[PDB]
Amino acid sequence: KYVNGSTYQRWQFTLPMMSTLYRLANQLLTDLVDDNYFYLFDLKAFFTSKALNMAIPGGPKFEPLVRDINLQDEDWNEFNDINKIIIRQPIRTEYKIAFPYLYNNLPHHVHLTWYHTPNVVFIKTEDPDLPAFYFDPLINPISHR
Amino acid sequence: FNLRSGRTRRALDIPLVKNWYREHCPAGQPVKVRVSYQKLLKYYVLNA
Amino acid sequence: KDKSKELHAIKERYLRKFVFEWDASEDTSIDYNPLYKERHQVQLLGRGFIAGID
Amino acid sequence: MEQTLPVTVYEMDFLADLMDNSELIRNVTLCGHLHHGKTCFVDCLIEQTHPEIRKRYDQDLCYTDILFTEQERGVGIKSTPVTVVLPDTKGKSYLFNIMDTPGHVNFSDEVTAGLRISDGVVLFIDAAEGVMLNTERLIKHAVQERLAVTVCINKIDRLILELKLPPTDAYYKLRHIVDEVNGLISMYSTDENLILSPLLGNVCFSSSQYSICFTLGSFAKIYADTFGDINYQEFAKRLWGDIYFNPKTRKFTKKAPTSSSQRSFVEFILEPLYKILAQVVGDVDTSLPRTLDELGIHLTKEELKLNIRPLLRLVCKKFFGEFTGFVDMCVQHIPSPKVGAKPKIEHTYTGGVDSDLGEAMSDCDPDGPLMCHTTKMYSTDDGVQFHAFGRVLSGTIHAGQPVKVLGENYTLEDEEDSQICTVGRLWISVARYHIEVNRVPAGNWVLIEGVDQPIVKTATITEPRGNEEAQIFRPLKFNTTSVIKIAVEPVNPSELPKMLDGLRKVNKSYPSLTTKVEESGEHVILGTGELYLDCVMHDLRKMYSEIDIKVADPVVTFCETVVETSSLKCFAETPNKKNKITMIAEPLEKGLAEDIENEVVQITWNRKKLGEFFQTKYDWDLLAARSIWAFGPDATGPNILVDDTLPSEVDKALLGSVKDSIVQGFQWGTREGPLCDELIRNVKFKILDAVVAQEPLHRGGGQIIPTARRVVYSAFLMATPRLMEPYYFVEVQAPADCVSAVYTVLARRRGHVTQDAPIPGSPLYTIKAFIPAIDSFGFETDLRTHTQGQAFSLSVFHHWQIVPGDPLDKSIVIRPLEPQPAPHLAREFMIKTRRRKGLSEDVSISKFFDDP
Amino acid sequence: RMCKDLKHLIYYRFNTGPVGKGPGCGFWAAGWRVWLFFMRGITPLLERWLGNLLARSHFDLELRAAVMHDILDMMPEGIKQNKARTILQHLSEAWRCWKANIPWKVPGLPTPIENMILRYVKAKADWWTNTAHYNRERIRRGATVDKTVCKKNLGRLTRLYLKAEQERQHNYL
Amino acid sequence: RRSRHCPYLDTINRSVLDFDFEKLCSISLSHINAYACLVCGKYFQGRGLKSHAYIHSVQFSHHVFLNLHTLKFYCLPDNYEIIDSSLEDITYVLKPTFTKQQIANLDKQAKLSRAYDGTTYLPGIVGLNNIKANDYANAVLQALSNVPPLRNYFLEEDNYKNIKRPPGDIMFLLVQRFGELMRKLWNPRNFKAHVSPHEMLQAVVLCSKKTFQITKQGDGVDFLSWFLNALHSALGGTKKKKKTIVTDVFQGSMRIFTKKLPHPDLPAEEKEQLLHNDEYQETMVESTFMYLTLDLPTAPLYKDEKEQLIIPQVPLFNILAKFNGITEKEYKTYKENFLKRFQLTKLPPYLIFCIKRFTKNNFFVEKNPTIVNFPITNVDLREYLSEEVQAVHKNTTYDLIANIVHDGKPSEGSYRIHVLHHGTGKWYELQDLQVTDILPQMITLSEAYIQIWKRR
Amino acid sequence: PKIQQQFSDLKRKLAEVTEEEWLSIPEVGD
Ligand SMILES: O=P(O)(O)O[C@H]1[C@H](OP(=O)(O)O)[C@@H](OP(=O)(O)O)[C@H](OP(=O)(O)O)[C@@H](OP(=O)(O)O)[C@H]1OP(=O)(O)O
Ligand SMILES: Nc1nc2c(ncn2[C@@H]2O[C@H](COP(=O)(O)OP(=O)(O)OP(=O)(O)O)[C@@H](O)[C@H]2O)c(=O)[nH]1
Ligand SMILES: [Mg+2]
Ligand SMILES: [Zn+2]
Repeated sequence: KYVNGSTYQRWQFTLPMMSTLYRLANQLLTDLVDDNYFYLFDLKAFFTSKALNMAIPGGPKFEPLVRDINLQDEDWNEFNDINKIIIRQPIRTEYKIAFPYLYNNLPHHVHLTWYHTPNVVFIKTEDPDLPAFYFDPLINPISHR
Repeated sequence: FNLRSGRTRRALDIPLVKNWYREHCPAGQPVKVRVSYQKLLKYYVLNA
Repeated sequence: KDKSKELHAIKERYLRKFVFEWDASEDTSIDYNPLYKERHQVQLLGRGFIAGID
Repeated sequence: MEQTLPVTVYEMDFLADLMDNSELIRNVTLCGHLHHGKTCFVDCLIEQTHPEIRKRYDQDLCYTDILFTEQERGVGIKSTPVTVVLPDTKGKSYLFNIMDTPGHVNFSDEVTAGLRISDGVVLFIDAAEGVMLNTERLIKHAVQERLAVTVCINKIDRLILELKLPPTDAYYKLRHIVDEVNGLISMYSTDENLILSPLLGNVCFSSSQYSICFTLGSFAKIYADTFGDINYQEFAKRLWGDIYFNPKTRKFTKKAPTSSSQRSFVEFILEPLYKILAQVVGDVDTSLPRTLDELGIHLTKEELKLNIRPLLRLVCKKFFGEFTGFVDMCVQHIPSPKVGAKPKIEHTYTGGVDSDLGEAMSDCDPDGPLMCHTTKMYSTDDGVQFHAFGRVLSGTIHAGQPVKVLGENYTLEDEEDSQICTVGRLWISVARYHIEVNRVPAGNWVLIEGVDQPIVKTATITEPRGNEEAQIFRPLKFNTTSVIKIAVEPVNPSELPKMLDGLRKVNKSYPSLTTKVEESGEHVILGTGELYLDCVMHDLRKMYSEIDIKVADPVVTFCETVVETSSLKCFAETPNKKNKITMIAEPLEKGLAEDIENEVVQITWNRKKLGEFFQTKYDWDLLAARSIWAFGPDATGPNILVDDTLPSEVDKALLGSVKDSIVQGFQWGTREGPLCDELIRNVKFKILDAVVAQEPLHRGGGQIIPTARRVVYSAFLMATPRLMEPYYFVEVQAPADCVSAVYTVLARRRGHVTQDAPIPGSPLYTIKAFIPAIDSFGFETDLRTHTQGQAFSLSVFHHWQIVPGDPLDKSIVIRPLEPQPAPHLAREFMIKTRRRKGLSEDVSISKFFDDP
Repeated sequence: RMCKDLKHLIYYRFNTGPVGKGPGCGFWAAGWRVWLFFMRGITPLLERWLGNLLARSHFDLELRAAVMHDILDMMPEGIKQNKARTILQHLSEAWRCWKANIPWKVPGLPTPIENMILRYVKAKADWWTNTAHYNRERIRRGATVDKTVCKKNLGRLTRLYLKAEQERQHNYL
Repeated sequence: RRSRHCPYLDTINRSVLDFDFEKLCSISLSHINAYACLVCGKYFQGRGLKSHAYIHSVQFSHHVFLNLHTLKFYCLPDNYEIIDSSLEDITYVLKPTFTKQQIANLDKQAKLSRAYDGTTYLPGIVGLNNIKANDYANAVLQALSNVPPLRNYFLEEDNYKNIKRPPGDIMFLLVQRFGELMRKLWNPRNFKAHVSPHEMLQAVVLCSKKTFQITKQGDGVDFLSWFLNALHSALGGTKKKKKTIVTDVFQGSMRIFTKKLPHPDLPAEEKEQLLHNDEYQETMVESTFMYLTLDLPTAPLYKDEKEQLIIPQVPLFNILAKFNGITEKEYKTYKENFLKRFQLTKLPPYLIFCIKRFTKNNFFVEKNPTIVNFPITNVDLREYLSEEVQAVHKNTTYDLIANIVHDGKPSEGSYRIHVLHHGTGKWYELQDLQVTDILPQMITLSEAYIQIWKRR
Repeated sequence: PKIQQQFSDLKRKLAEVTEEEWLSIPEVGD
């Protein structure tokens, strides 16, 4: 009923079994309901950062994929004229990973990260004595009329 | 755990803590565990 | 130091032995920005918890 | 015919035959907020109409989002048209031209290119998130483009499987959403005949993850096919809205019986939907087959082995069936386009409905004079040839037929923006395949090959050798302003032509893209945000020009304004030394620039109504209010040219002799502006005096246009000039705990939070804020990184606000690579733009006088 | 290093709460995984080594030896104490005459042997030109060479520069 | 009505009128309705109000514009057409047109033409500009200029404009920009004595997909091979139209006689037993050539008594000993050595010899410095033909008309070309912009890389 | 290729020469 056979190849489980196995493995899982947590921290973000020779702060650091443009070897064109550049905030590493074609000259072998996925507003149920469909107090109230 | 049917995997093939260094390293950690998170991420990314 | 590293980040955007440990010079996450050092850890509606930690 | 098309439920001869009968066509734009379910809804309609095209189990087939950047980003970037044949609840098949538009607010322009060729709108609303930024903006832009508005409340499963609301409280959530859309439509429209309620069929409820789609009529027809004797339309009239069911009298009452009974929507619609979703996701093994037997659904043993989300999609595909409530809604509440031809011609045609061609375009007949209108250019993936996409409003395009494409600068007196192009091929554009047709009659959408050369943004295709009095359709008035400005050069200058070629191509692909070259030879792309320009830059480097391209830092375009009247009344004589013009520049009244820009006034009005507006609204004398010459750099621009020339001092016929050239010089002067060559805004230019030469070869043209620009510039500069910042309105969707984090992120970037309001019925908050657009670069990255992805922001252009500095302040030293403080930001913003523009280092107020 | 990484990953989640520092943490699946994935890769290396065990820069020298071997195979085998030294001196003499831009035509040499020496001289000529230019880019770039490499290189470049200069003079004529 | 009486026609200077480049607005990039300002040469889009030409006219007081497509002159900001015959040379420099009487008498032009600046030139003997590393393509394009029938094809746009293209076909840009360049090079009333080939080369860069760049020089034989094959591919209308002008001018038919040599490492009994196997017999794989590849014998590795130059030297007939039916050439691929004989069957009217200079040895690319001793006014190629053929070929005597010469190392090389001006008998060495008058006796002293010959 | 794989053609044509021409090979003293 629950596995393939003696070869132990395919399993099919009842959802109470999967629920209690999920509860027994609660300590090994982060209870994220999204991959929004991995914004600029997923694989694409790190492939991008490796391709741009940039290091995301919580992330890895590699050898340069391409030979870098030395910004003391480029020779003050009308393009990179620093008297034309309005500085408001420092354009971080994260902005060149987040928008690799806007903020990088030569984005090569670069990976467009996934944008927002919509925020999974899942209310974990603390009390099983509560109905499964229940207006939890995390939910903001709907003021009638 | 979002599955209810699946194919059986080797015990080698199940990294119990891969989605731990794939998180951001928690606050208040010393520097060696932070570089350990970043280098686990480095070889994760080099594998992928 | 962090204002110094901020303007350094601007100014550089535009202008045998078996070692068993990783160095602290291998580190990243040495940020100047207070939005990126103190990075508001997920309160998963106050009901989800980070893996492994007690 | 003659092409290899996928297997479909209909057949393409029936699609090509529904194309002819333009009563059975619905030109529909599916528009909404970002990720509110539109592409997955088109996926559901494609899976309904194509049996071999099926979504994968763990990953949603998009089937629009056919670009690589769309598949990698996950954000819809371009509008993809999909022409299906969808059956109605009564079983009647209607041809549906559906524009799946991007819901990201930066790509709002793309929605406008879909709103022009549509007769109706389905506004998609996340049932969890509710009404968001782009849902309000596309309500506004949909009722302002004179479109019929319907609502699909998508993602109702988030009320069930995420929020786990009670069915009464999720009914309150859906009712709050419908009330919010009704309030927005009553805000942006004086008419209240377009009330949106599901009782009317205007509101559809959906879950495009699980292929739920019902109106009240299509859910009532599930009862009508389950139980025979019930008439489902009368039932659908009772299903929503504080109507309770009395099961002892079997009658629907407005008074609640039992003091704990539910509404008809909760009892008959929401609780069955909850029980279906709860029996699938909770009790598949134990009690799904008996409830599936109760619903009439039998699944195969292979099908019950599925995971819970594909099993939900399958169970609701068998229960709800086809998406006939969507077709109910768009057939009853979106025009014909025979019916919708007359508001379309009244709104978007320049000749109006009263023309001899506007009449024949209101009739929408395929045997009429050809009046196609293309708003989108779709590149083939080799990048070389574009295909103009739009609707045939009269006549019939034919493949191989020579045709007269009129660009946006074609007027009937300036007939040079036309070109006779041979139409190569015609395609009925479904998203991942094109049905090549020999002809396309009126009312239908068409991809046209061969007319791509003489047009950049927007075309009116007519026929040659007739339609000599054929005018263009209006250019796309966009929802927002392309403000973010990036400079773009090739890494190797030798492949500049490829980049220039590619620049032309991104000018075709993105409808509100502005590619210009500044006077320094700097190539400049204007966009609506950083995701928009990231996709533009991706297409520029990868799709169109295969070369490497340096980007500059993103900067914004500024405006220029005045804050007080001009100190001395400024003057300029021509190089003849005749024709002195004497102007002052004073700031406009508050809200007047918003009135000229949002077409609350027009110079196309007569002098009586225009003078009556300016008298009754802004305390102008009728002396001044009957003396308005023009309206800023375009016909709807935020400046006014008034002549306060008394007829005693000036001959008024001699002044009307050069009114055209003074208006042209004023429009060019407000288009460039003397501070940093960026648009003058909110400035009233009063012509105080005007010497005019007597004979017409001494006035006019090459004398008085640059003289009028010089007196506009000097009158502007003697008034105290200020720069204006574009301000982005930022709607942040954060959790309740991340609100103070959003405040902290905004406080580092000059952003003022307007509001932090709870999303009612969701655990999230919306922080509405006003960031400057020069300070929004990496703001969403700052926000989503600092909040660990939990907060998410969409920022769209809202207004222009005066920069806190003074731009004509030589006292201010600016070290070149530092973030300047606020009280001289304008001095940083003026000269660097002037350096970018390449103009002189500083502009003096005496540069355009005659004394120096 | 990776296993130490996983130790730092595991311990600092293990040693939270009331658990302090100490030798009591054993969550061994991560490191055990890493060492098995190493065993995956070196299993066929050690297997190939046991299958092998438990069984049963100087192109002128190589080129000169190969061309000497190719003449010395096709000799009449009655003569190899006589002519194998003389044809080596003919090889070195043709190479000395190529390095000198002077005519090398031995009239008594038979034209297949002459054609093979010509071929040898062309192969050594192309190698010699290439190694002179390569060693010059090495020396000029700043790579560390000794006295005889520079001396040798300078002799090679002097003969190459005078071949180019003689070609320049004859192009002027 | 104020046409023929425009005041601003003195404001035109033809010294800035460069009509060699992309006809795009210099502000909006648009090819639609581009107008040259005749006061500064800069292109701007539109002739109406709020266009870039209008705003430019009032911004700079530059009050005369030429429609770059319609060839009609306009005064902006105030607008009217200009009808003046003195402006006709501006349109003729922008769009040179050649009548059939002007094409037939185009090679009978002994008198020099004057440019607008005081610089005499001959039409066709016109310098091509050097962008970074370009002289291979300037040399080949100057070689395909001064070929009369290919020129006469590309001087009338009507010869090639109406032929059918695929929808997404970039390869026809070579045909139309080659025709534009040919009309600019043979323009007898130019404004300067030199033509920038830059648009033609951007068509080359786009059509070869960054083969044959302008920043990096290629080989002239590779560029001529690709360019004749690409002109022949693109002048076929949505098919292989078998005879284009490139085939009608340059293509001949050779008859290759491939013979498989058995194997060298076998005994003699098996070696002559393999002769009856008929895999080791002669074939006839008769094909068509655009150009004949002439293989020089290698630089002789030693100087010799007789002549005292270090420069080796072959007659033309000794490297045209290949392509008679007697001389066999060894071909050597993996496992197999063939003995290819060649035999010219159809001799083209304009025969290209691509003399193979650069061969790669084991280490680098070496240029053969051998000087082909060719005559320039008579080669009877009658005896390189079968007697099955020599009754068909009435004229087989060829005169040299173009000689592309590569100078220098294979790395740091340059290209010049000695073109024979017809009408005169004078030969001109064009190295990209400079035009020297070279003597007829000095052509055969240079390293002939590519040669084009005319059948008379 | 290897070296004798380049010299194989000349080795096989070097097999052609007669033994009257083998000891009449001069030395380089001239
Ligand atoms: O990180 P390592 O260089 O490999 O050394 C660690 C580390 O000791 P240090 O802090 O002195 O470097 C651990 O201590 P903490 O990381 O917890 O501070 C300690 O673990 P415990 O103190 O919790 O026992 C562990 O010891 P072990 O791995 O044997 O459990 C020990 O490794 P060493 O045995 O190599 O010293
Ligand atoms: N819970 C839930 N999620 C859905 C539903 N419909 C779509 N989604 C998810 O929400 C995300 C929305 O993506 P799309 O629907 O493809 O995007 P869109 O709504 O067209 O908006 P754009 O990205 O601007 O094109 C997808 O990842 C879907 O997986 C739904 O009905 N319920
Ligand atoms: Mg979409
Ligand atoms: Zn000009």
